[PDB]
Amino acid sequence: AAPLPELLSNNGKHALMVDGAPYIILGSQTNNSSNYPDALKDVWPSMEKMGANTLSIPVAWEQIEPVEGQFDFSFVDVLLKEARQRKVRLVLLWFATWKNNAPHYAPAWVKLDNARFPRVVKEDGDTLNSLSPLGQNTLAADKKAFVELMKYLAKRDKDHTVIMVQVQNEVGTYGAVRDYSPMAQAVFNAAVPDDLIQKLQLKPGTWSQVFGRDADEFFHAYQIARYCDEVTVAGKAIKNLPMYVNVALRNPFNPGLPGQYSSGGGTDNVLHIWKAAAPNIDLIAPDIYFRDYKTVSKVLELYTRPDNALFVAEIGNDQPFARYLFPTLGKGGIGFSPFGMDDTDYTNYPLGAKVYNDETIEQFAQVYRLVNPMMREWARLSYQGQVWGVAEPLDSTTETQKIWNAEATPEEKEQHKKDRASALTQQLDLGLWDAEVTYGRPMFWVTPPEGNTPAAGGALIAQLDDNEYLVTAYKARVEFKPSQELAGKKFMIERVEEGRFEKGKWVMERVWNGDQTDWGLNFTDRPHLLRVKMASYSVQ
Ligand SMILES: CCCCCCCCN[C@@H]1C=C(CO)[C@H](O)[C@H](O)[C@H]1O
Ligand code: NA
Ligand code: NA
Ligand code: NA
Ligand code: NA
Repeated sequence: AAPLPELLSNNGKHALMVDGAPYIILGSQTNNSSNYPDALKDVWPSMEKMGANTLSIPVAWEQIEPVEGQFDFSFVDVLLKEARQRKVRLVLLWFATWKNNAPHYAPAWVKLDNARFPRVVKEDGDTLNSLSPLGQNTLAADKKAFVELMKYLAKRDKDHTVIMVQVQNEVGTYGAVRDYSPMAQAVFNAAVPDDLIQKLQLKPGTWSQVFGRDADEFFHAYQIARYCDEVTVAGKAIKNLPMYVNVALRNPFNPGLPGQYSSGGGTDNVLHIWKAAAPNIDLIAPDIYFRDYKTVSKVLELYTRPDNALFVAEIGNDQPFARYLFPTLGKGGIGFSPFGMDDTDYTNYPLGAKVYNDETIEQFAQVYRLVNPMMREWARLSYQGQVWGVAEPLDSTTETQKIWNAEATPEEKEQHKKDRASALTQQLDLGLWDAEVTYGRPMFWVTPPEGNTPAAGGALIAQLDDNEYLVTAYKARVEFKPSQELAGKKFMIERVEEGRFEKGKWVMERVWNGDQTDWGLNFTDRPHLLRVKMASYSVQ
């Protein structure tokens, strides 16, 4: 009976609707070789420990169509049944024409037949192991198999255990900007399509005439976007699930050249091409492995747009990455999915954690525990209302940084401490009230913040009414104050309640008061959900 999942976009805000209401993916993604029945026993325990509500896991073209026309959905059958037993949802990752630029997950009868299914050809005439998006047989074959997967879900997944499908994995090309095959050159050395000229409001011409120095890259992005949109449309005609693409990000400050980064993917410079070329693709999701706050923050800014719901489709599984949940949700993100959350004997350090163990999982579990108890209420407030979210904005002190700290004078030291306390103090404008969020200080008195070791804190705030906020935070202090001068009036906290939602209704457990509200609202590693009511009052 259940309504299809759907991505809603209204008033520049977004919701992923699941079972007729907004939903947050508190996700985990498997390692790349866990897409088989025998591997699932090494996936579920981690998902339970993490408290994730949705599993991202590959479905590979090589596994469903190992011999052309001979489909095998045995893996999908087991996965659906085992996910349902655990009352979790699924995001299937279609690994097909591209997985990290390459056709490794395409069947042997595809990836070993270059004449039928041709590769990118560099300007110098050398071939790269990246399938050309101008290969018409490759598009037809990928589309046919994707359709068979969507028919399987149409017939066998009536309650939508699968809520979303990723189409390909990190498309593009390493080692060239585009295809320079004779086939590609005939399409490049030709008019830009009318649709793209109309949607970007440009003057007609050839790719080189219209886009100049960007022609090669924008050509590759356009042709890959068109390919992915055709696969998406074909699959949606069977079952209209949300579908998205995930991006091998370029560094947003210092990207280098296309082909150094994965050329033609949804990088920040070609989001306009992708949105014009692929209007059937619901969102373009960043895959985040930059560890440093400023770069991560910049990625979250670039990918959150009126035309783009924010979904952190991948993030590293090392400790520093967990706190990015908070800004992701504060931007109205629909989900967050740390990569490599299984015990299949693999670690992707230097991208992720050096060691996979219960402590690795616990860093994410601890932040998920703040959101799970309010997931549906948060998702509704994010979409229909005003939310905020912050993370601790200094990264952990370096080996290098401690050396520079050790060699500093006592004036340079006390100055560094004032500077760190300032950087670890964030202001949020909540309308009539502001919050100040600080990191790494006692739960009593006003010693300045010194940060957590390692960096780890954050906060979420949702506005319930002009003077009332839902607040939860982690290894941080949150303090409220008036946003504007009060002309003679004083202010206080009126009431802080800790509680929970039962059947969508607020249940109070206790009132925070006294020491618990005199020095801000102090959070450790334990979950507390608060409703904070502020008041200004006359003394005249
Ligand atoms: C900050 C430097 C990051 C360089 C990484 C760029 C490519 C990331 N690709 C993703 C990351 C992993 C995690 O191991 C897997 O290969 C995923 O399948 C891939 O989508
Ligand atoms: Na949202
Ligand atoms: Na204000
Ligand atoms: Na203000
Ligand atoms: Na509680």
